[PDB]
Amino acid sequence: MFKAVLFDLDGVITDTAEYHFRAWKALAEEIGINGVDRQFNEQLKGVSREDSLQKILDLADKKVSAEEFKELAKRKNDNYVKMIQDVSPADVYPGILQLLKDLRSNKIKIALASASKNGPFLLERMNLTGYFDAIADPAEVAASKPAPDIFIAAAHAVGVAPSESIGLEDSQAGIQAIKDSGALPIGVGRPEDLGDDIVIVPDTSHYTLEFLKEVWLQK
Ligand SMILES: [Mg+2]
Repeated sequence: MFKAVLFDLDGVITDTAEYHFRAWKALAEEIGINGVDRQFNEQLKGVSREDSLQKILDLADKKVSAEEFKELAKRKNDNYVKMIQDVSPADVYPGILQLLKDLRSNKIKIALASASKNGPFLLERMNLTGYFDAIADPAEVAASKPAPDIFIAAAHAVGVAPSESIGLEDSQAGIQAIKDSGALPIGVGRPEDLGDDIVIVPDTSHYTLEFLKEVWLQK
């Protein structure tokens, strides 16, 4: 049987995407650039703060100083950090709390493998800290998803090999990272997005200890 479950945060435990979008739209409004809508925002997911700001500046072909660029990026993040002050246990996705309770009682390690620089803060605010045996520090990983580094780090931090672990993710990049770590991915979402070759559930209410055990045995 598997020995650990490696969780991403956004799209698995809770939603951070909505707050990122609001922080970028607020910032875009302040400097008078139109076109930062949820459709545009798809081009911001999975990219660096700097690269996302550059994409928003390209909308208006706006140039800034290196100093102003750094300030705008910082403002966006300060805005983001203010908005996530609202996060509570009410924002934990369906099934996730009960899953973490069952894993813990069954002595299965729990690690976060998130690029969130606020993962620890966000787990405290949702009252989940007590379930996690490790959080992989994204500032200490050389390469982002779809590179496996952060899933490897999360597994090593709880004393297992990725080969002994299940990884939970909703993103193409995330599923590819889990697969290349040697962990077994279980996707949440749509086969059209995440591939036909892995087990996928429509939503997190299906991520149960019993379902995870069935998947591991079946391959
Ligand atoms: Mg995700």
